[PDB]
Amino acid sequence: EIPKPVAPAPDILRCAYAELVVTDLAKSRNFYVDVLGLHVSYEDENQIYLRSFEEFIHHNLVLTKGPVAALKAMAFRVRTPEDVDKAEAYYQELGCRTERRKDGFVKGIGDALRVEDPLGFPYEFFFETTHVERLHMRYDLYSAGELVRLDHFNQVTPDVPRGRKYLEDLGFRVTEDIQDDEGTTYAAWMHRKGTVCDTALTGGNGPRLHHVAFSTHEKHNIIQICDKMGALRISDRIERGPGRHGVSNAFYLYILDPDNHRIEIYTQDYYTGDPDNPTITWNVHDNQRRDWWGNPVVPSWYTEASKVLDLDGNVQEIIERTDDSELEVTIGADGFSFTRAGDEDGSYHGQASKGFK
Amino acid sequence: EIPKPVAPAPDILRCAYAELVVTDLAKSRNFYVDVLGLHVSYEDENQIYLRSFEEFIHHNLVLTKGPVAALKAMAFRVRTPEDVDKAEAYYQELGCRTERRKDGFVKGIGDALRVEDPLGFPYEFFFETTHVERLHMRYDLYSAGELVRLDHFNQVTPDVPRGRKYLEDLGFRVTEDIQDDEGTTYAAWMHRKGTVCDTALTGGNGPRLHHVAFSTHEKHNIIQICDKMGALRISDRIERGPGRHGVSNAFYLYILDPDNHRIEIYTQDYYTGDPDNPTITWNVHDNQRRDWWGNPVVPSWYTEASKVLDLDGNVQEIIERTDDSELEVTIGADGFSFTRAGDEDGSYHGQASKGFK
Amino acid sequence: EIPKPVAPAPDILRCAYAELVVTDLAKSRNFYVDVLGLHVSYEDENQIYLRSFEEFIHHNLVLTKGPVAALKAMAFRVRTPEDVDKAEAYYQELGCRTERRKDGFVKGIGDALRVEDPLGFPYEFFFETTHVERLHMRYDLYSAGELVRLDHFNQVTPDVPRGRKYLEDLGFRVTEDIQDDEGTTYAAWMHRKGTVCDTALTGGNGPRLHHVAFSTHEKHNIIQICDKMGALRISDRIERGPGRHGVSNAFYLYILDPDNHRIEIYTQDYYTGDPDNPTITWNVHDNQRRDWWGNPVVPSWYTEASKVLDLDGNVQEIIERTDDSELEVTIGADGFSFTRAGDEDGSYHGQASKGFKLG
Amino acid sequence: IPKPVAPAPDILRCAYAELVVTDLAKSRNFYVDVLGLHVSYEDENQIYLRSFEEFIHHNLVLTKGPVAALKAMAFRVRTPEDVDKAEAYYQELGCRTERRKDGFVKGIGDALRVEDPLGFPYEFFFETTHVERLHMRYDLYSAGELVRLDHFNQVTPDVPRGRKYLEDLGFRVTEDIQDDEGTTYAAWMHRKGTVCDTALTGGNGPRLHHVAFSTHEKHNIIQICDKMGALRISDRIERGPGRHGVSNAFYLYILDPDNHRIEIYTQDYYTGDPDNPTITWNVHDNQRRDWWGNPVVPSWYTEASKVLDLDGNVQEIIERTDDSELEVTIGADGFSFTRAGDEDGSYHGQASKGFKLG
Ligand SMILES: O=C(O)Cc1ccc(O)c(O)c1
Ligand SMILES: O=C(O)Cc1ccc(O)c(O)c1
Ligand SMILES: [Ca+2]
Ligand SMILES: [Cl-]
Ligand SMILES: [Cl-]
Ligand SMILES: [Fe+2]
Ligand SMILES: [Fe+2]
Ligand SMILES: [Fe+2]
Ligand SMILES: [Fe+2]
Repeated sequence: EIPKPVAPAPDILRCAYAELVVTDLAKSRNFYVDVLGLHVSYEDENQIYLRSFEEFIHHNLVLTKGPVAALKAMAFRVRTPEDVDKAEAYYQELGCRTERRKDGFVKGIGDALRVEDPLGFPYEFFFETTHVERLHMRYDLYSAGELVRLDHFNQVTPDVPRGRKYLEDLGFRVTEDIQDDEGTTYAAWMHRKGTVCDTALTGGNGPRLHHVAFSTHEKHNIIQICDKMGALRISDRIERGPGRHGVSNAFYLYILDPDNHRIEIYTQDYYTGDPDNPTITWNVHDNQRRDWWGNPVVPSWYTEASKVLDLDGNVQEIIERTDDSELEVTIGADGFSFTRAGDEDGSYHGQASKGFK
Repeated sequence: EIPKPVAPAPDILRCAYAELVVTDLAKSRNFYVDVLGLHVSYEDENQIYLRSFEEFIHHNLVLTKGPVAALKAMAFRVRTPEDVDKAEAYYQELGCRTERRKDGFVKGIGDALRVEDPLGFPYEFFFETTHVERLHMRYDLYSAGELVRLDHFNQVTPDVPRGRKYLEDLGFRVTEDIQDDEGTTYAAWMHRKGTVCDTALTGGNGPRLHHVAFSTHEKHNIIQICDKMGALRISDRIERGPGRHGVSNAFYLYILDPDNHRIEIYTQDYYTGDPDNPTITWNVHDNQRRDWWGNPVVPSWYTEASKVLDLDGNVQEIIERTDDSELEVTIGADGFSFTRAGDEDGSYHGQASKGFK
Repeated sequence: EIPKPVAPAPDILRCAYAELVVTDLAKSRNFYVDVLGLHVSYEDENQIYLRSFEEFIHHNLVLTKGPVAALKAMAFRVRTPEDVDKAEAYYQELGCRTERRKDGFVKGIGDALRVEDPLGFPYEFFFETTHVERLHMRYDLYSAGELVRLDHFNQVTPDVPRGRKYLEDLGFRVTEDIQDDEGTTYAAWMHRKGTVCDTALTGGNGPRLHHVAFSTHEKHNIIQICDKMGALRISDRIERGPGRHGVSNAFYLYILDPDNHRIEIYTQDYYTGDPDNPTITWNVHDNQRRDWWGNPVVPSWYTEASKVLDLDGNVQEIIERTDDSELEVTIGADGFSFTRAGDEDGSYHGQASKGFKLG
Repeated sequence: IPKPVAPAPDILRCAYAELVVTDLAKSRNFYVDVLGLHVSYEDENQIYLRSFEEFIHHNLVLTKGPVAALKAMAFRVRTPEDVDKAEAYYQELGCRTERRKDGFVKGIGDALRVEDPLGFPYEFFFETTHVERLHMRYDLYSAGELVRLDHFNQVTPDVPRGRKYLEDLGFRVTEDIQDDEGTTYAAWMHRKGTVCDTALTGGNGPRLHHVAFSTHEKHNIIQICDKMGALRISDRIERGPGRHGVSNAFYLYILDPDNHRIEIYTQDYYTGDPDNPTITWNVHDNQRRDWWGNPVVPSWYTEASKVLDLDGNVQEIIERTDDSELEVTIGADGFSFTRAGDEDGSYHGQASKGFKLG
């Protein structure tokens, strides 16, 4: 297990941006700008910097051209400039590789620390960022599918309890999780900013980035994204949804960018800011835990996720999960799920719900 | 081929109500009233008469207790009392069995003609009906899932072209249809009231009733029905959806009542009332034709449908479709669908879209 | 009273388009295209042809440059080419001036009849029109405020019963109206296509055009139009709303184009297509009849409306209403309105609701 | 008001209000039958109500009494120890305090009430009885469902004096309304990372302007209006619905049976970063309150609820001497603009959209 440092944890505000390596910058621009409507904060021949409708920091997404599509950094904003120093001491005590750039790794971020964290993920911590025009009332720019905030990340990692404890020490609080009666944990959601999560852990082979999630105002905004993808005849890039989540209670959609990076669109989870916020544990065999309406979870959702890079820009080696697989125990040949616990009517054995194998 | 009568067709206004035979009147009441929120016009120990939020005629749905769950009548309102005379002469010329009752078959309907039509379906034609309180501004009653109108019926019949010609002679105009490149028709939608349909034909073994559809005002009302069914832990009665249709462009959901009668919830199709309204023909292998977002159509949607009765109340014998099956050609072991015509990428061979078999 | 002709009425399908004369074509284009998002079917230096998201006929709105802003024609589509002949015979029997153009008055319309109707309004009847790409599934184009259909017209005329009878003979059925207990009709709504209206009559000096109405899919689309107008710092062009109507039960908004032509945005009225559809009569003093939430009706809504042209292109002379004024009897100095019939509590005497008086 | 040496309590959020109501049954009809709030406890004396997503015992306590008024506006603090900190903080300010180890109302434990420097009855507590969180109970969900308590708004005569005091208590200003000659008319300030938890409106005070509840979506607010029309109580819709300038939220103001003002609110923005950009509006900007330029009804500026001291007696009102927002915008000498510097779309001596004061 990952020891708790004696050094104080940095005070993390929220998830702030991701840097994604993409192979074809123009095709990625098409997707994030022309399809999804994100707002350009800066661009050149090598990178595109993008933000959501309500953001005032420089960006929520950096697309960087490179040879291998991968997550390069998932960045958290910290409360004060001194929290970057705290982050550096903390990860140094953990024995992690760190790199400090006083003028930042990407445009519009100042003093920043990147680390290869104990789960193999490239985290950035920063305070300083260039403020830009907050577009929250620019209804002359507002899209029918407008993405309004960056909401969270979701990470694939083999040992969820191990990661959970490490994130708890860093000040994240678990809001919801998925377990079975045998005591296996399959997934956990944890927050700093007072929503259901800022990052989440999904059990599986890792380190891999499962998705980045953006918010909309209303459910019809998410519908419109689907409708637009149909009109553009790219409905094959709709992976899963739209649906209502069990965990989080949010309305959701998962789509795939040109490099198969998964993006979640999300709205209307609940407030978690009180320190005794009640934690919700779902049973892995509950067929309403993921999609509340009982729609089946496509296998690619469980098996596919993005590579992540180390600080040299090389792909991180993957460690295979040895705990039980959520896919296998729910929709695989020996799996099952229920609608009502203890009722064989509305239960599914060795296949998924709604009549699919 | 069904001949065109010399006798003038009745002027049909719209689909008006269905009479469904149900086996447990209390369990059906719980579904239609407590779950779905339909409004009771009249009830006793044998029947429940239900209407939608904006209706002023007596009812849109009659639940009749009986031994075998089935459609007993699908009723269309005609423009004048004299149109019921026209209907009787028309169907008599077609050689169809008819029955006229000057004081109605069900409460709140006056002079009414029931027929066993050329496709084996029990049609009713009526003008006279008891007006009731139109609840369209009763927002003190309005449900988060409120059903606002009856929109259409959908019939399973083995020979779609044969049925289409008959309905056209009767004054219905085809709005959309599904065909392939080998001369087969799989489905057609046709209207009187200036929406995408009043009734529709689905290719399959029949006569059977595929579904009855009710409208909501907005898409979030359909999402609420799903959310409520999750909370009631009856998500296993959500068959398909929610989604955006290709055909009709409506937002939709299909659910199953306690006798497996299929109900569609529907909103926001388009105006068809101009006589040169452009017809839209989809290819049966186009994976956006049914669900615009490419979500797979569950096999039960193709295979399951309700019995229909003759005028003596006996189940109509089912005649097998010999034309190609939409299920088989799209999602069966030798099926095919595409996202983009001519593009191998995003096509599906011998399985359904989005990872499922 | 206007006689019922012996000649059969044309079979009218629906309101189809309006031709509005505008003074500055580029400013008008900015409003209808850049602000409101209507789709351009054709344009040149003299005219802009616009359609809604779900339309397949050539256009729903023609903007024509000219010296005096006005309604030039309100056009109804008829069921068959033969109905254009029927319309011509019908209006000739009424003694009205008519003009027939075999190849249309505006682009994308074929054989068309324009008439100076008995209320002084320029009506067009046509069947033939150039079909265009129906954009109803073009969600790549869909705006957060998208206008999806043309819904109706609303006309200001001094004598509502006179107009009502004439339109009923033409086959429109009244769906709702506003009357008082002393025999006065203040407004009526009437349809062909099975919505609350295709045209409507509002009591006042006329002929003038009160508004043209377009639909949206959902209420949030109307909210977005307001939000966008705020962002563009043209909220002064929001005249009234948004609200819920009593009459029609639709969610609504009224805005003003650059020549002060009034546009209604509208959604979620109810089905009226049955021939015995119940007619709803509201009392003029009911403060929920126009805005269901009781918000006050701005005086300009009652006083301001667009000029209309005759067939020569000259403005029609205005005839003064002599019947009682809706403005005066509800929000004027001797006006009255109620929230609950017979309850003094929530009534308004000599002023508007919600703490306001006439400016 | 000086900054104490004693540390401020760590305040999480607004948590509940206790309103005194004169007829408990009529108030129940409004809050439960009209608005759909959920009952956590009730008897002949009190009704305890919560929103759809709440897990603490209540967001609103309706207490029967002779004079309708705010009795307490309560904030939840982060730890039990923060209640001790609140007590020492307000004692150093010289304010009257009362501590009850077992609470003032049911479902709250150790609690401190104070008559604060602006005359308002604040409560601070940590301990509360958890209840069933109804957030997925879509079998109960109303077309107008109130999902959270969002904020309070207080009327006080000197906004800068109040603002400085709340800043010392850890609230951060998000937005405000000023004029060019240095008068402040209103300020909004937060702890939980929304546009506010409490807010100050310039006017005679102390009075409680409103309590605000959230919905999920804008159509839920529309439904509340529609329902009030159907119930033929549209006269209790005071103002709206609208889009706010300040906050950018969709809104509605309605009046309960004792004229307590309730706001329904949705879709403001995230303010939790410590350098969150502040926004200051000019008082003459006709889009600052209603973004669409709809007129602000005069009662919104003039009417607000009494507040009580710790003995249950009404607090004396102190008159505002700074300029009045009503007078400078919609009064006979008032003005507002749509575009700064433009006479077109400006209003002089009356409100927008063709109305003057009734
Ligand atoms: O539907 C699921 O898989 C559960 C779930 C809940 C919240 C999320 O953000 C997420 O990505 C996944
Ligand atoms: O419209 C207004 O008056 C400005 C405003 C903004 C946010 C609030 O919560 C509020 O109560 C008032
Ligand atoms: Ca009278
Ligand atoms: Cl379908
Ligand atoms: Cl009106
Ligand atoms: Fe997620
Ligand atoms: Fe259907
Ligand atoms: Fe209108
Ligand atoms: Fe407020």
